[PDB]
Amino acid sequence: GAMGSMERASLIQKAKLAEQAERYEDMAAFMKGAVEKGEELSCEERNLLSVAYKNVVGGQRAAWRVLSSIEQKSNEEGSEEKGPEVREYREKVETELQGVCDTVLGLLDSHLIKEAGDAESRVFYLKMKGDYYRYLAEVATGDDKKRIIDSARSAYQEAMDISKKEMPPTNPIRLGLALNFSVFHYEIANSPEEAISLAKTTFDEAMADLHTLSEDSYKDSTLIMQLLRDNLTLWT
Amino acid sequence: GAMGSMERASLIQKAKLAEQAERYEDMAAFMKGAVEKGEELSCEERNLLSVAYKNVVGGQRAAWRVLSSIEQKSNEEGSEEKGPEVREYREKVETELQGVCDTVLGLLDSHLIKEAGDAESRVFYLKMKGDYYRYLAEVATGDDKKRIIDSARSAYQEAMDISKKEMPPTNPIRLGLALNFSVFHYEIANSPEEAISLAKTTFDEAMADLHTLSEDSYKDSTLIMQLLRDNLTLWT
Amino acid sequence: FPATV
Amino acid sequence: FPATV
Ligand SMILES: CC(C)(Oc1ccc(Cl)c(Cl)c1)C(=O)Nc1cccc(-c2csc(C(=N)N)c2)c1
Ligand SMILES: CC(C)(Oc1ccc(Cl)c(Cl)c1)C(=O)Nc1cccc(-c2csc(C(=N)N)c2)c1
Repeated sequence: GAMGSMERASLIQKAKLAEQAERYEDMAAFMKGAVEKGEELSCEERNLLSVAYKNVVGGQRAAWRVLSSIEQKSNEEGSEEKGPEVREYREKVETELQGVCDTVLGLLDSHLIKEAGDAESRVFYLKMKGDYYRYLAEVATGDDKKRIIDSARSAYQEAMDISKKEMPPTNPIRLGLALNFSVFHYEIANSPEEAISLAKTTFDEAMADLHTLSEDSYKDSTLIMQLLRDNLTLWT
Repeated sequence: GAMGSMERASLIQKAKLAEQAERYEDMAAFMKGAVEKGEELSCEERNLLSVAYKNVVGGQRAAWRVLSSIEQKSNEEGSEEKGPEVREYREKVETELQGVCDTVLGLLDSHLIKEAGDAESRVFYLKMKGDYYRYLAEVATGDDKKRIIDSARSAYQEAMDISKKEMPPTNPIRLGLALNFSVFHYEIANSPEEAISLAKTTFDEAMADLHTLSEDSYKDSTLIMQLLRDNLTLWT
Repeated sequence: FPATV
Repeated sequence: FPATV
């Protein structure tokens, strides 16, 4: 690790600076270095890790979709052959995306998840594991596509089971997990009815628990509840 | 060069794909590979090269300014010491920025400028040379700061002399050169009066030549003329 | 695309 | 910042 010589606290400080500078590749590298110090992550640190890699892989996914769209048009009946270049460059971006996903999954497996005992940390990491298998699934086409999908499903399901036992229905981690597992059902598992059921039930159970919350907790929960509603509106 | 095994035409094709995908680091790498094939660049290719590196260095400059601002506040009377990390990370971004500038300047020196005989190519490359010395000047503080500033000035001046002899006053390369040399005067050379004079004279001489242009050339020239006006409004 | 967090 | 191209 090229971050092995830097203090853990310095890596966290520089991750925050990189975020302010919109240098998310640097942010992710700093937070990978922090994880590799071997200590558990605090709540703030877990969110720095997720923000960094979400921004990195989000850009890769956007680029991959642009290139895949160009590639599909290039292979429509009537198009002018233009050689291997579109496929080659889509493959290049795809391989870099898979690399980032494998890096995140590696951090979760070595050893964030196994040391995570509290619901807020364990659900958070298992949600990440589902998310990064989901991004691998978006680009998968080979002998392993079904196994990648099932790895995402399995991680999301373990996270769901813990969240329903250990967190209130308005907990923002529980809500964001349900949001993303619902999108997994719709976009990856070809299960739109499951996606809609999950989003609606999550929204309704959260609504009924809002009365227990402070103003600041209410704002956090209703923000994610609006995303659930947004998707339901998209899908119905 | 890691692009040495790729066809020139394939590098240009992939630069265009990278632009569509907003992958400007890739774009710049592809166009560096194309330059290193040793052939002169067409008009379109010169603009692909400039677009790529302008986007890369533009992001670095934005990040550097954020970090430099944080660093200056950290060194204000009353602030809480927080260690070397802000300076270290500003230095990291600064060194990467200087590296990109040195790469572009190296391409211009080996051997784009010496082979550029037509005004449209030679002015374009000398403008780039002024621009990338200007970006080096923005972060310079050492024994060489004045020499970096004078290298920018010298390149801009040679470009100006050619543009005034060989191009009409509405030529968009001539206009963009004058725009940027005017900003050099204002922001780097502490010469706001020269900046204002240059912008105003360029705008007025262009105005008087618009009657010679087609609709499409008129649109190109008036776009840059509006940027000159924008800066004059900022400065007066 | 749908919303995820 | 001022405009450059
Ligand atoms: C608004 C949003 C997107 O809501 C969710 C909801 C559920 C999940 Cl599971 C997730 Cl991941 C995010 C979010 O970011 N909430 C959040 C919650 C707790 C801490 C932090 C945070 C501490 S530091 C930091 C940073 N960026 N420097 C961000 C941020
Ligand atoms: C609008 C803007 C910014 O005007 C200027 C004006 C002066 C200068 Cl000196 C410069 Cl550098 C730019 C510009 O880009 N004009 C321009 C002119 C000629 C060709 C191209 C171009 C061919 S391909 C391509 C791409 N992006 N795939 C862009 C673009």
